[PDB]
Amino acid sequence: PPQPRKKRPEDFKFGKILGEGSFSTVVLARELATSREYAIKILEKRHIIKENKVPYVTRERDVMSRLDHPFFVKLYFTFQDDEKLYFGLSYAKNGELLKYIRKIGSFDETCTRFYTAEIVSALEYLHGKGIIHRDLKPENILLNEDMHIQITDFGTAKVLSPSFVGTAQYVSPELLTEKSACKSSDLWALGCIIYQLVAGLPPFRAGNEYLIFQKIIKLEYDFPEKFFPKARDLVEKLLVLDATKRLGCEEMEGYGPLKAHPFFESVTWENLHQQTPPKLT
Ligand SMILES: CSc1nn(C(N)=O)c(N)c1C(N)=O
Repeated sequence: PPQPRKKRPEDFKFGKILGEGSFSTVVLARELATSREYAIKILEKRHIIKENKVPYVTRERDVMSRLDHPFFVKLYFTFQDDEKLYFGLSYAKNGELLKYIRKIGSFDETCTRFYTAEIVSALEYLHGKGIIHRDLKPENILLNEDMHIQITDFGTAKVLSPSFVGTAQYVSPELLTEKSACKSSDLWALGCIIYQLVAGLPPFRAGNEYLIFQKIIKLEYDFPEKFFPKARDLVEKLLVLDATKRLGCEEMEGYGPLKAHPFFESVTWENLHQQTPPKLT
């Protein structure tokens, strides 16, 4: 069937900048005819070419096209002028999850269990499609108007068929040891995020990047006594140095055992995005 007439920059009232990346700038714009708000990611063609990012941008547009799930940023359209590329993304009014971590300090058991499960569910879908986020962090986990998660940042993402290092704090050991990236690299990033939800801070913390990596490879981190145990036991089954021994991966017979964990005992996995999120303290 045909498509709706190609959108141009002139069809938008561009507002505040929402975020600034190395290669792009996300701006809040209002579609004039429909009065809808999108998060337009604006990338400069010369700059992408100069910095050899054409596969990065191509991959990003392609992955975002095959994603169709309530926990993921939707790509509504793409257009371009002489200089720039425009990507029409779904707009999350409540911003980063990190914002809410910094705000309330640390999450309670009900809240940690809710957003953790949402993240687990999102990762089950993504991986089900054979895609690795490769940079999953509280900075990439956005919060929409209705307080449900919306994962973004797919430039870094890898689509498997049968190279890159993410944010230091969430980097998996195999990336530092064998330069390797797998579905399980996202399951390490998840364990990190859960520890951040319960403790207020990520598990591997040090002066510079080099020191962080040393802790990661040495598995050097510790749980505060206050940490919920079932939450500790789950983090323990994810921050495993052997990648094939992480809860949620193919070698550990998939996502079933992960969802089956005692920390998700009271979770209705079935309709999470329809569920009313727990008030953040
Ligand atoms: C972190 S700013 C941002 N990035 N983004 C991407 N990359 O899709 C969005 N949809 C937003 C937003 N505020 O809605």
